[PDB]
Amino acid sequence: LILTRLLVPPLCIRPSVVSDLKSGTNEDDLTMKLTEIIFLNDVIKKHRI
Amino acid sequence: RCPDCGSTELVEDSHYSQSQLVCSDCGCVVTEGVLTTTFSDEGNLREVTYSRSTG
Amino acid sequence: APIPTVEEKWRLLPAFLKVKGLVKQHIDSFNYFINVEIKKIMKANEKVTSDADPMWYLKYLNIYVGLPDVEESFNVTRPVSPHECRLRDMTYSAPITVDIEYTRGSQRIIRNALPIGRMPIMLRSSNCVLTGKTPAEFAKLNECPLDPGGYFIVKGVEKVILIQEQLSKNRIIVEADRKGAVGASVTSSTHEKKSRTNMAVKQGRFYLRHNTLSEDIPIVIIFKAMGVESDQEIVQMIGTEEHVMAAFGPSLEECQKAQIFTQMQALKYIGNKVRRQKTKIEEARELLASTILTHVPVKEFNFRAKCIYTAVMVRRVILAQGDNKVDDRDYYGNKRLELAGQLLSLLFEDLFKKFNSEMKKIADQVIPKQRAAQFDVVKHMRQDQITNGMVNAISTGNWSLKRFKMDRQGVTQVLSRLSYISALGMMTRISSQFEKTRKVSGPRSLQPSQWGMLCPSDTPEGEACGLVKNLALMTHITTDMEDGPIVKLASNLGVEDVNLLCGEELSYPNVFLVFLNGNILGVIRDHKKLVNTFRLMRRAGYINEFVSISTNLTDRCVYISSDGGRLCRPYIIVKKQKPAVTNKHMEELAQGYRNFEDFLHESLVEYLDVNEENDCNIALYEHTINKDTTHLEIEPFTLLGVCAGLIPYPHHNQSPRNTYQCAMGKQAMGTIGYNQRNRIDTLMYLLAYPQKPMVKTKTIELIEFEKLPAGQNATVAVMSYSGYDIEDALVLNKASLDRGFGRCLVYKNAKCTLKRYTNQTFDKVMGPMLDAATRKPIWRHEILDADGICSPGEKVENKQVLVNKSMPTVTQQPQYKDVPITYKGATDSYIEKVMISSNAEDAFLIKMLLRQTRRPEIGDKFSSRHGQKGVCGLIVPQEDMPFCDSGICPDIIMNPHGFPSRMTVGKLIELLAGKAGVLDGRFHYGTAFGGSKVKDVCEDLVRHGYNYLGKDYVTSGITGEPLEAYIYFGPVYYQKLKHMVLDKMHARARGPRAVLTRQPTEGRSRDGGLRLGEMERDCLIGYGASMLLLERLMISSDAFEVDVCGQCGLLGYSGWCHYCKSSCHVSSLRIPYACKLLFQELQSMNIIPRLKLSKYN
Amino acid sequence: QPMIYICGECHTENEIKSRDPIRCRECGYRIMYKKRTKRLVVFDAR
Amino acid sequence: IVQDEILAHRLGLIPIHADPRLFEYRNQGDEEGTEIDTLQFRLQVRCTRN
Amino acid sequence: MIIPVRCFTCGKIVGNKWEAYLGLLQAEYTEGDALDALGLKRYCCRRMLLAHVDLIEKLLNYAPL
RNA sequence: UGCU
Ligand SMILES: *[C@@]1(O)[C@@H](COP(=O)(O)OP(=O)(O)OP(=O)(O)O)O[C@@H](n2cnc3c(=O)[nH]c(N)nc32)[C@@H]1O
Ligand SMILES: [Mg+2]
Ligand SMILES: [Zn+2]
Ligand SMILES: [Zn+2]
Ligand SMILES: [Zn+2]
Ligand SMILES: [Zn+2]
Repeated sequence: LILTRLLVPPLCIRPSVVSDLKSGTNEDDLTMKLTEIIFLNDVIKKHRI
Repeated sequence: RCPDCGSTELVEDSHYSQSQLVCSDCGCVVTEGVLTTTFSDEGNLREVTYSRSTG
Repeated sequence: APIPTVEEKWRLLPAFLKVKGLVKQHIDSFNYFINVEIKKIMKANEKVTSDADPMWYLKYLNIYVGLPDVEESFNVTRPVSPHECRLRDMTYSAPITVDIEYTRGSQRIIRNALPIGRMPIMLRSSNCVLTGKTPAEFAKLNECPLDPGGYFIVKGVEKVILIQEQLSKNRIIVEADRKGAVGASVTSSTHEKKSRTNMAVKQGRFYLRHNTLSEDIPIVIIFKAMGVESDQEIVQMIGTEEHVMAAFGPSLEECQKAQIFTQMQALKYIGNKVRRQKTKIEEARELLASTILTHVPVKEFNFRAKCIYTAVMVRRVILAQGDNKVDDRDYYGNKRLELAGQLLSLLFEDLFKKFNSEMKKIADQVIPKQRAAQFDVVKHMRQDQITNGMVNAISTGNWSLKRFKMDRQGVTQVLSRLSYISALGMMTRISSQFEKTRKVSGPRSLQPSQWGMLCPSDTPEGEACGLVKNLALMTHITTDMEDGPIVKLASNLGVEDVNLLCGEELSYPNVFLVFLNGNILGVIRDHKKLVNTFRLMRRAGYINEFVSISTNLTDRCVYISSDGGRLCRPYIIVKKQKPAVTNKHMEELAQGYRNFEDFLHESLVEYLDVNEENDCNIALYEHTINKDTTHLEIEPFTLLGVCAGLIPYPHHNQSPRNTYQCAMGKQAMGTIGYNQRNRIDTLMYLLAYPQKPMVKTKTIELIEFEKLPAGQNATVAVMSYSGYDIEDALVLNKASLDRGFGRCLVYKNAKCTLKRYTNQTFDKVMGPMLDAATRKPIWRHEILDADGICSPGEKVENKQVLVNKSMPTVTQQPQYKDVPITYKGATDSYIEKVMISSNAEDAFLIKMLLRQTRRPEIGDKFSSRHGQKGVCGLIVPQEDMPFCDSGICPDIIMNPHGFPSRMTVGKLIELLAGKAGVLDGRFHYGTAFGGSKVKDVCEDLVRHGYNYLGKDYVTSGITGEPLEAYIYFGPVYYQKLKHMVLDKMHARARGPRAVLTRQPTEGRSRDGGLRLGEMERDCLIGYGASMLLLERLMISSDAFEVDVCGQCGLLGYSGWCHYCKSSCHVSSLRIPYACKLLFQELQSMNIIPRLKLSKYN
Repeated sequence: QPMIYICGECHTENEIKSRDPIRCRECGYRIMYKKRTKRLVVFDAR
Repeated sequence: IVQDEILAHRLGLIPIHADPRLFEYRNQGDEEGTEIDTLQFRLQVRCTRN
Repeated sequence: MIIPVRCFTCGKIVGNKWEAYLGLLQAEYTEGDALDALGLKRYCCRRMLLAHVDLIEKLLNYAPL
């Protein structure tokens, strides 16, 4: 019940559209949430060190 | 090339809202169907720039 | 001895429309906002300074908006027309300039003209280029003279700011609570803060609730805290009635239970009950003085007015606790309409405050630590902040004002260019504050307060029924006044000061309270004299004619309203059973000696508000005038709106019929304006041979719809023929359709952009790829010209390119990939014009105008100006169409079975009037509550030799024998709608799918398939077609084969299970792709579905 | 190849090449339309 | 300014005084037309200032 | 936009009488007697000529020219 | 935003 590992799903659940008209792409919210989680883990590790 | 006749006359001809890369000699369907997004799917994909995604 | 009636009384409406009416409201509001309100906002925020480095300041002197200009040229301004802005997809705005003075290094430096932003200029405004122009100049500028205007043009799209309808502020509302507790509420809103405070009787005692208090406290404690500590004085202020004391006794007992008897103790208790944002006593006093009841002012911590206000509120609550005299929210007398001017003023104030804060922050960051070089604001004065803010707020339509905590959506909408009537009706729409929150049916219902203000019948049919409304033909919206002379006259008329006497006088039956914009103005006796004198003074002119005065006897309150947004309507003053306006005055107005302003000044016509007409008596006609009459109705047909004004004889039809007729006229097909050829929109519908109606209304003549009609008059015969008109359908004539009847033109726009990226590279148009075998362009590039752009005059087929665009992939040699603009269309289209423009960003905008000439066929929808919408069922030839003695064959044959259930006698009256008019060479009038009578048209018919009932002897065309019953022939004004079967036809093959879920797309434009919703699944289940349901929902929609491991129950790939690192127990299985996605999402959510497979046997 | 266009207000035949600022002589209007084609087009009277 | 399709429809609605008995029906196709079953009417109008 | 050549119901040639009707309007003839003198007995052609709006000149005022 |  207490989680220590998060299961990032495949790319089929996280569709990415390459918008060549600008310098950016359309990404779902799950990718951003996982990126924020990884950033927070790195920040916690840095603070611990 | 065509898997049946080996010809390189592969043309992308949409037949009634159906994208299809088909040989122009024998009509052998090489590939068919394309995966697009849908509008609600398009709306829920958020715009993130390379300035943040690249690093 | 009948009362004389002025026949020319209707001439007062055109004179009123000459200066006010439909579109003048937004024009005047925008003019006021850009002339006075912007200057007031600039004066309020004239001085801005930073805390660090004192003696530094930035002082604003005067702000200008200037004339509309375009920043296309290289640092050069140039006048630009609205049509040019629409063509170039830019904004029609003017450069905002200001003169300022600042101190760079303690030396005062002034600037006489400095741009700070760009304000989108409304069309036909004071500073617009269209105003004060003749039709010749409109033609020179490529603009329609009949265009209503009043809308903004941003990035080429036309947006209209709808009128918002909200509740009146600073007003006590007594209503039942959630559980059913009759309480009161008051939302005090000042220029800075807006606080809603309530009072409940949940436990027989009055508890006051505010957002800044931890728990609701008794009202007696607040009384003791606000200065008045004597329980006797509190009771006298509440009321002297036996039931009032009996109801207030519990509150006194609860207060006496505690040890709160002084102002200090009450303030200490309040401070203890105050939430975090003697110090507690000071905070409690500050909240009581400023936060609670902000609209009630205190001179210097003198809570006498606030005490009287809360006492009157408690008295009203006590009175309502008995007889169920609960006030209703749907009463429009307590509604306020915020035009675009107020919204733009608030937005500009917020943006200016944000700009001032940003400038102060930049100064605080730059001045102290930059260098000895003295810093000045000019180097950081952002000139794009206000421009971008205005553009976003007008385009996106979402307004987020943090200073006021206002988050509104749908403020601006795309102006519907379906027809001139559509645009004119959409310009005068009103949106509500509810915005489809609950199906209350209260505000959605038609209230009697909408008399003469809003159109009762005009309402969109659908989910927005009752929330979207249109203004009446004759109405006005008031603005804000100074309120100075009003207070002066009230004080001079003997209104006693509320602070001079105690609250016991409020309980007397003859003492009437007087309120001013929610604030207690005082008390008065014999309010009849006060009201009469105030009305006489307003008629004389010393008081603004828009200041409303109303009297409610149930509460004994006289309200004096002077705030803006109130709805008013002109009425003729009636004195002693005779109106002030006479035939001599009407003749003078017709000859031009006087005008509507002269009528207003001579105490002949006056503006009445909803609250004022609630007490005043009005007469519909002269014969209805009795002894107890104060005003006379100008015209009854003005009750209907613009869209409803097109209905001929609407008082002979049903209300849903009129609603459907307005809804379909909002989509009717016809000409837009005299510049419709030069106009290039994403979708336009035009009619080949439009004809003005034979039965035209006075509203039609006023709105000049006859100059831009949206339909044709056809000889319609009401009968049943061939059984192809069973349910609302109609039969068209093949010969009539061949001779040009109903011919329509569909104009579509295809836009392409060739922009330059960051790198020194640009998108380029490649020439036509000529085939070396035949030395001619290929079938796809056949319509392209030498420059790769399709030339006008040719026909475009399906899957053909219009612009052979190629763009680089780098952003060493550039690598261009082709992205041509292919034409997706079932039918062919002809290119009319190809416009090429260049923006300031070196971007080439190419717009090709595609045209499609379509003929009425089976499936096309048609309307008959009476809500009798129908679909073309069959097209029989002329020889099959019946013929009369004269040889006239009907173009349209409608079903007579639709008349009994719908009671559309107005359609028959319109047909008879049109027949009489086409016979006698006249135009009959179908004015509401009037118009040409049936006797006149019957006399015309009998004089011209036709039957006096429309029915004529007709011979069958098929069998050649006469019919046993006469057919009802006559000209009816039929209008074609934009709903075309060619556009609504859809057929989906396998086609593409969605990336996330492998299922067909949604919309038809993106090649989407139909959806077998939950109801369809339920129907299939009820039928029991298990195999059919399976084939529909699994095989033909999201069929897929996955690999599942029989050991762990997880999903594998390519016959391999990575979990067990084995492939012996892995087997294939059919499963919907949606189900597989659900399983994957559950596995991600840690809810692991373990599938235990087994043999099908 | 001489590419010809028409001004929005002058209605004069102006010749410009590729990658040029869209402008018309003796004026400053920036709306340039393309002349109608010279190819034969067949229409039906139906 | 009049649309090409509207102009063609108006021209088609214009009657011709030619005797139909002296002509025949055009066969399926044959857009070029033959002398027996076709009639050509030229219309060239160039408007200019007086 | 422009007066149709043929009448929707019957099909009598009516486009050639538009200028004659305009001339009658410029004269003292009313709508009724002008339509009677033009030879329109049946009411369909009377409606066609009377309910028609002249917008061709309004569009030509905006034409490139 | 429109349509039944
Ligand atoms: C309309 O004025 C507003 C109102 O739309 P909402 O229903 O508030 O949009 P929503 O709440 O977000 O609905 P949903 O959750 O289903 O997506 O919005 C514009 N508008 C909304 N929906 C449409 C639409 O489907 N088609 C068009 N043309 N406009 C729409 C309207 O301006
Ligand atoms: Mg229906
Ligand atoms: Zn092949
Ligand atoms: Zn396994
Ligand atoms: Zn020019
Ligand atoms: Zn006719």
